[PDB]
Amino acid sequence: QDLYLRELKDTKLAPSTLQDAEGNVKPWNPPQKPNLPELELQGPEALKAYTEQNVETAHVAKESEEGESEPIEEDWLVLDDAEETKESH
Amino acid sequence: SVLKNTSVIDKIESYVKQYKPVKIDASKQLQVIESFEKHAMTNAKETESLVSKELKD
Repeated sequence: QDLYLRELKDTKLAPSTLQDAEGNVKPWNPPQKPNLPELELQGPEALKAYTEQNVETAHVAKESEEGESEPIEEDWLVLDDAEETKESH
Repeated sequence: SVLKNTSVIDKIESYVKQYKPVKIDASKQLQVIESFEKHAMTNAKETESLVSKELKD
C-alpha cells in the first residue's frame, strides 16, 4: 500500500543523510554527523578518567627495597633484643 | 566484534604490547638476608652445642 513505500523511503532517505553514510542532515537542524564521532569522541573520555586511565599511564613504581645491605649491626641488635626478652622468661 | 567504531582498540592493543615488560624483577635478596642467615646458622650451631653439653652436664 501507500505506507509500504512511504515509510521505507522515509527510513531510507533521512537515515541515509543522517548517519552511516555520514553526510549532511535534511530532517532536523542539529547535525549528528559531526556530533557523534567528533564531539562525542571525548564523551566517554569526559565520563571516564582522561590522561590517567584511558592512556594507561606506565607508572614505573619504585622497586621493592630491602635492609639496604645492613651489616652485622642489626644482627647483634636482634641478638640483644632477643636476649632481653628471654632473660625474664 | 562488539565495537564497530572502535578507533581505540589498536591504540590500547599497542599500549599493552609495549607495557608487558614493566621492568626487571629485583630478585636481589642476597645482600642483607644472606648475612643475617649466615649469622643465623653460625650462632645457632653454637647454641645447639652449648645446650647439648649443658644437657649432658
